[PDB]
Amino acid sequence: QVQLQESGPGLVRPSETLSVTCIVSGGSISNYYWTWIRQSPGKGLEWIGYISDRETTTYNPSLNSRAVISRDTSKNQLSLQLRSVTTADTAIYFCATARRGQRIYGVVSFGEFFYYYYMDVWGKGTAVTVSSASTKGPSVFPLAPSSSTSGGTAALGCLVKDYFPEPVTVSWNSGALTSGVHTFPAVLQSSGLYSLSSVVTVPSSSLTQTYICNVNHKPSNTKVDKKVEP
Amino acid sequence: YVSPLSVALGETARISCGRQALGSRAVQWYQHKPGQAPILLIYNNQDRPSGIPERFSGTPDINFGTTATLTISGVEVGDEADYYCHMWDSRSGFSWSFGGATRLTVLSQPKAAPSVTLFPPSSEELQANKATLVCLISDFYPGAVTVAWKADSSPVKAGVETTTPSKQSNNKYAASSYLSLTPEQWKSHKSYSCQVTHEGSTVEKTVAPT
Amino acid sequence: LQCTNVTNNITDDMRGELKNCSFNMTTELRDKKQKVYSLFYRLDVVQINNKEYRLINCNTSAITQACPKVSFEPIPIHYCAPAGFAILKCKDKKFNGTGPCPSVSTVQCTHGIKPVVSTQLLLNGSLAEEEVIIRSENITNNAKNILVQLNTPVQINCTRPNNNTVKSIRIGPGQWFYYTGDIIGDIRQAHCNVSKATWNETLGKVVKQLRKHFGNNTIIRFANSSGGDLEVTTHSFNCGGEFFYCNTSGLFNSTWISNDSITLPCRIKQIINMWQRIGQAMYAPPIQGVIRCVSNITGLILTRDGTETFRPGGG
Amino acid sequence: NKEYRLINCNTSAITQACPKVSFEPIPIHYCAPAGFAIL
Ligand SMILES: *[C@@H]1O[C@H](CO)[C@@H](O[C@@H]2O[C@H](CO)[C@@H](O[C@@H]3O[C@H](CO[C@H]4O[C@H](CO[C@H]5O[C@H](CO)[C@@H](O)[C@H](O)[C@@H]5O[C@H]5O[C@H](CO)[C@@H](O)[C@H](O)[C@@H]5O)[C@@H](O)[C@H](O[C@H]5O[C@H](CO)[C@@H](O)[C@H](O)[C@@H]5O)[C@@H]4O)[C@@H](O)[C@H](O[C@H]4O[C@H](CO)[C@@H](O)[C@H](O)[C@@H]4O[C@H]4O[C@H](CO)[C@@H](O)[C@H](O)[C@@H]4O[C@H]4O[C@H](CO)[C@@H](O)[C@H](O)[C@@H]4O)[C@@H]3O)[C@H](O)[C@H]2NC(C)=O)[C@H](O)[C@H]1NC(C)=O
Ligand SMILES: *[C@@H]1O[C@H](CO)[C@@H](O[C@@H]2O[C@H](CO)[C@@H](O[C@@H]3O[C@H](CO)[C@@H](O)[C@H](O)[C@@H]3O)[C@H](O)[C@H]2NC(C)=O)[C@H](O)[C@H]1NC(C)=O
Ligand SMILES: *[C@@H]1O[C@H](CO)[C@@H](O[C@@H]2O[C@H](CO)[C@@H](O)[C@H](O)[C@H]2NC(C)=O)[C@H](O)[C@H]1NC(C)=O
Ligand SMILES: *[C@@H]1O[C@H](CO)[C@@H](O[C@@H]2O[C@H](CO)[C@@H](O)[C@H](O)[C@H]2NC(C)=O)[C@H](O)[C@H]1NC(C)=O
Ligand SMILES: *[C@@H]1O[C@H](CO)[C@@H](O[C@@H]2O[C@H](CO)[C@@H](O)[C@H](O)[C@H]2NC(C)=O)[C@H](O)[C@H]1NC(C)=O
Ligand SMILES: *[C@@H]1O[C@H](CO)[C@@H](O)[C@H](O)[C@H]1NC(C)=O
Ligand SMILES: *[C@@H]1O[C@H](CO)[C@@H](O)[C@H](O)[C@H]1NC(C)=O
Ligand SMILES: *[C@@H]1O[C@H](CO)[C@@H](O)[C@H](O)[C@H]1NC(C)=O
Ligand SMILES: *[C@@H]1O[C@H](CO)[C@@H](O)[C@H](O)[C@H]1NC(C)=O
Ligand SMILES: *[C@@H]1O[C@H](CO)[C@@H](O)[C@H](O)[C@H]1NC(C)=O
Ligand SMILES: *[C@@H]1O[C@H](CO)[C@@H](O)[C@H](O)[C@H]1NC(C)=O
Ligand SMILES: *[C@@H]1O[C@H](CO)[C@@H](O)[C@H](O)[C@H]1NC(C)=O
Ligand SMILES: *[C@@H]1O[C@H](CO)[C@@H](O)[C@H](O)[C@H]1NC(C)=O
Ligand SMILES: *[C@@H]1O[C@H](CO)[C@@H](O)[C@H](O)[C@H]1NC(C)=O
Repeated sequence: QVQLQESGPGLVRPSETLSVTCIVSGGSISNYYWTWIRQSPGKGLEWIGYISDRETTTYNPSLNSRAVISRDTSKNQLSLQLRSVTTADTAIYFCATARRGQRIYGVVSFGEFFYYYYMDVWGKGTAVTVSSASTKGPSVFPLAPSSSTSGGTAALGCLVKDYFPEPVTVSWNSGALTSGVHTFPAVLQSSGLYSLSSVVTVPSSSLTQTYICNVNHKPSNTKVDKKVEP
Repeated sequence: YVSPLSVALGETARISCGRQALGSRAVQWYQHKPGQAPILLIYNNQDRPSGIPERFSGTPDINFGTTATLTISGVEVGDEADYYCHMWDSRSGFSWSFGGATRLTVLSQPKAAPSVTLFPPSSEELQANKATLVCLISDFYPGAVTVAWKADSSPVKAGVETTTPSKQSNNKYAASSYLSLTPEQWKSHKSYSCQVTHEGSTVEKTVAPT
Repeated sequence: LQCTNVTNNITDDMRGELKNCSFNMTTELRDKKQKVYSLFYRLDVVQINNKEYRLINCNTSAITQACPKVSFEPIPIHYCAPAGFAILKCKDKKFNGTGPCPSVSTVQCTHGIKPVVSTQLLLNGSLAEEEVIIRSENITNNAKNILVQLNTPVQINCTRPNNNTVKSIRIGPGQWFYYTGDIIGDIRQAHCNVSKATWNETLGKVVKQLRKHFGNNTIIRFANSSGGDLEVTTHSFNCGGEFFYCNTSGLFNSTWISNDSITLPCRIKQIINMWQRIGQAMYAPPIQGVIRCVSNITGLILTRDGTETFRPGGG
Repeated sequence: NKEYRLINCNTSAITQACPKVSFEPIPIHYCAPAGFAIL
């Protein structure tokens, strides 16, 4: 019944204060626990910290010298700040709601129990990259059909030329066309920039339907609508 | 790091958890797809949240000595993901790091011939004095392919940038290859052929300037 | 000794309660040595000051361990008189302990008597047939301990759940020591239960007879021990082979006016000195497995202070 | 190597006999007290 939505800058300079915000739409933020996890490439995911319903924070000892988590009361959101970030803090950050359970194996009076936490509901996740290179806007070039198979089914697409950084969101007809669409993973050119391509398979009898590809690059604040035609 | 496991399609699997407990435990089993939102399957050894199918189960520690194994009945293609085993016990303190990632693999999937499409450089990109031939491969399995470029008959071997295969929503794989060239070299050679070798099969796509 | 905590990994509370100690020790050959480790309870070692430690008995006494075959469990003893002598048994159920007994019988031997060495609570003793009997030399003297005898025994359940292990190490030619090897499973606290309602009822019937020598209106209360040696201020006894010392503040904590079960935390010793002469110390070899003993508390050793307060003890 | 050790070290403690007592057996006459007899 709870929907989480992460929002972050995507690119931060080294030795700064990374800030991300998790928007919650399900329920109140003062009833369940909340936590932040990060997935770095080439490593297992790391638990970095959590905030309780009574507004008490705990942090992972490896990054406790640099991390802080806050919870907004008026807005159903929870923010995470990280001071003095380096090249190792690049990761996909997920916000998750958490429930506190205590597992007991003996007498209540003696103690002999410990609290265990579990994160049932997660957010979609926001990618955060750390680099000193500046932001670049993507160049969009329409890859026209070859007029490809024997006849009916044919392929067209849009080429997102070198940009920085990931990700690039590609849609078609502002989301009207969904059949046969396929977006491919980007490639890191030797220039240090990512390039991708997104294709659609449509019948040749339909070829004009005025297919417009909409590319959104959030770090560069670029919304480019490009037309394709033979 | 990550440790591999191989299970047949439709058979039951028992995922073993590392760093097993020293006392009473309330383990957690998490399913994480690469880049997506992780979803836990188990929060208390037996308990599962509403919506999780009955195929996944975890072993309770009814008597001290039992290990935590994630049992999956009727393994399908969608179950292929990383599995983290968060361990909480009495003798140990606050467990920060999650369990070692368990790369589940579902063998005996139906192989797919690669769907290949070759795109020549666009007119607007040629207007910018650059060319990038784009060879896209979709809907193929297994995700192990080799890409070769051919200028007429001689191989190119230069300016090629290829990505490792990555899964798509069809549970098949998708990959792209970019050949960066000057417009003069693009118009020089007659036609350019992208060859994709998948297992023993090979598919060639040729495109030429107009 | 070079000693460390066993890392509870939880809040650093009872880490010293049980401690991992490594040290060098002699072997069967005179010229060689062997470095080994063991587990010592907190009560058997004292610091030096670093993490260095030493046994409690070194500065005060010589130490010898018990042979692991003899059992410390008491068995009935019948004491007898030779020819020309007899034992006079008084069968009066309300015998104050002193004075003339009207119904007397004669025997050659007493009944079966178990030598249970206990403190503040008499364990596995004889039961009064009616009421509860209060005995003392000079009851009006606070310097004379009060012996309370019950008619309804109160059951006590004592346990150490630590699954300990023994490690045989050769000290010398023909000498095998028994150290505490490791703890299998959880590390918990040894403790004793007693049913709360039965204890309340027996305390009530004790105070009703206490009022027979102090007045119906005078208010008396029960508190823990006032101080002294360890063996006096605690419920000290021998369970399963190992020596338990249980804090008794949870028993004598009630004030009685004119007109579920409780648990008591227990610590464990194995270096024990004799209650008569200090200068001889015995090491109790550790007992494997989980220790659990059920006993009958049947008597009390109370001390008056001089309204009135009663504090247990008797060393 | 040529290192050795006594047989009794791993099993028992060892004491030597005093060199004045002789292990040569001498006759023993076993007897019964008053009120008893040997058949
Ligand atoms: C001397 O005096 C002493 C003091 O008087 C006395 O001390 C006593 O010692 C004994 C042992 O030495 C102690 O017994 C222990 O008790 C533990 C606690 O048990 C209680 O709690 C559980 C869990 O409660 C949660 O779940 C239920 C639903 O199941 C909810 O309704 C609860 O509200 C709660 O859930 C919420 O709250 C949690 C906390 O806030 C949250 O975390 C959670 O998310 C929720 O919000 C109850 O299930 C128990 O009920 C059972 O007992 C009642 C009677 O009380 C009966 O009607 C019936 O039998 C119930 O089943 C109880 O209320 C136990 O956990 C512990 O046993 C576990 O540990 C041992 C040792 O490791 C294991 O070997 C054993 O197998 C047990 O593990 C099971 O349980 C855990 C917990 O879930 C599982 O993770 C585990 O996999 C396993 O589950 C299996 O069995 C389950 C059933 O048992 C089954 O449901 C599962 O599906 C699975 O198959 C141990 O028994 C006792 O507490 C001491 N006394 C006191 C007062 O503390 C001593 O005995 C005296 N004598 C001496 C020393 O000689
Ligand atoms: C008061 O008397 C009772 C019995 O009259 C004592 O309880 C006895 O305690 C001993 C030692 O804990 C028990 O011995 C054990 O028996 C089990 C049986 O399975 C055996 O496996 C063990 O190896 C060990 O020998 C004994 O059974 C137990 N008696 C009964 C009837 O349960 C109690 O210890 C006495 N109290 C004091 C303070 O001495
Ligand atoms: C604890 O007290 C009870 C009650 O006095 C004892 O149970 C009695 O034991 C005697 C001797 O074995 C029997 O003749 C009685 O019939 C028993 N009565 C009941 C009600 O059980 C018990 O033996 C005592 N236990 C210890 C260890 O002293
Ligand atoms: C205490 O630990 C010992 C082992 O150190 C346990 O002994 C095992 O008991 C089971 C019972 O079925 C046997 O199958 C094993 O072979 C035993 N192990 C050894 C090494 O002998 C014992 O069960 C433990 N006790 C408790 C109460 O936990
Ligand atoms: C001490 O332990 C004994 C036995 O472990 C307990 O006596 C048992 O009480 C239950 C009541 O539910 C009976 O069903 C059993 O038959 C009893 N056992 C025996 C051997 O008689 C006793 O209650 C415990 N005392 C405390 C204070 O916990
Ligand atoms: C054990 O931990 C306690 C916790 O404060 C500490 O005071 C003590 O010095 C520690 N002892 C050893 C031997 O580490
Ligand atoms: C045993 O003797 C050696 C001598 O080099 C010493 O270094 C070591 O600390 C001793 N053992 C302990 C536990 O102190
Ligand atoms: C031995 O050391 C303990 C440690 O405090 C001390 O209490 C005791 O009085 C000492 N005994 C002697 C004879 O010095
Ligand atoms: C004990 O009772 C007898 C019975 O008369 C009495 O003579 C004696 O004084 C009493 N002693 C104490 C200490 O109560
Ligand atoms: C009992 O003690 C009191 C004072 O403590 C004393 O006056 C009295 O004489 C004592 N009783 C006997 C019989 O000596
Ligand atoms: C105390 O109460 C008893 C009732 O059992 C009564 O016989 C006795 O006379 C009372 N004592 C006094 C001093 O009133
Ligand atoms: C016994 O317990 C009480 C409270 O439960 C505590 O105040 C007291 O200090 C304890 N005694 C000892 C010797 O630990
Ligand atoms: C002792 O009694 C007082 C008064 O009822 C209570 O507050 C306290 O918790 C008790 N302590 C113990 C150890 O029973
Ligand atoms: C001592 O050594 C001898 C040499 O073979 C061996 O037979 C014997 O079993 C050993 N004794 C012990 C107690 O290991």
